[PDB]
Amino acid sequence: HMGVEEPVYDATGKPLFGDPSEVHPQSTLKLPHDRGRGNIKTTLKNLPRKGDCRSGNHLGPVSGIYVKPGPVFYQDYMGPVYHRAPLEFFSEAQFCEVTKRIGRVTGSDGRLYHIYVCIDGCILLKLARTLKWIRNFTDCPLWVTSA
Ligand SMILES: [Zn+2]
Repeated sequence: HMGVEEPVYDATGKPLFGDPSEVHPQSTLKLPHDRGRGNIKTTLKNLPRKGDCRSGNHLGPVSGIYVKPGPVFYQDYMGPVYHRAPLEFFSEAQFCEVTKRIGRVTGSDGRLYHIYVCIDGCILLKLARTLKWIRNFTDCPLWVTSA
């Protein structure tokens, strides 16, 4: 009843609605992977790195990088998440003075995008033209990376 195109997925990897789709082979998200011991927020500077799921960190368990508009970052998350960027809620972005690249995500079009955080707070995508995440419609984050 959200009436959206792109599904969100539970912590077992099952879509809450619609058909499942696979992640891009070169995305930083590697599935299958466990998640959901807690909802643990973090910051851009301290995003978890590859390998961190083994030991976790001082904030608690780590499953990977999650992001939603705000921007808000998590190192683990329990609720439904996007496995692909929901391009229905993105639009063309204008120039960004300073960016931080945080991963590589599959788009809802099946294509591979670099994902960034702009200094203005916007979440940006670039293929391999820039798009920005303008609508936090479902308030579900995008699972960017498996740690
Ligand atoms: Zn892992």
